Amino acid sequence: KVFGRCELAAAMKRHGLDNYRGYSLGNWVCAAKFESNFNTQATNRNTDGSTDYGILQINSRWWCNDGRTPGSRNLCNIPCSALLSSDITASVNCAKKIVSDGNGMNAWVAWRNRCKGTDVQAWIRGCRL
Ligand code: NA
Repeated sequence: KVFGRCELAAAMKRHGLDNYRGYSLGNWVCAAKFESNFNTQATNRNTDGSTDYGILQINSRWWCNDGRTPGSRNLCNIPCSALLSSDITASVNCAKKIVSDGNGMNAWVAWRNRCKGTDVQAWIRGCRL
């Protein structure tokens, strides 16, 4: 599924991401835009042999099992393919564990490089939330 901006804002909010660990909804929408372009099916191979899966490009090195990431963990206890679903429940559930790990949203390098400190509220502008 390729989500609309406000569509994704609405879904993330329903699943309790808005102001989760103090990160306004606009931060989560901004992260998703630069990680996945709002595409639930997005997959990207990392140089270390791990893969990033779904709207928030959750990494097989730590968070989900894909069977092909040697020496990795599955700390969200899901197959990585669960993170490609048109239903974001699993991606949100897992992102809550990632952003709780101690470095907040810096875990998403594209959030640090492209969203951090910016006008993130623009991403939810015009949305009926
Ligand atoms: Na893994």
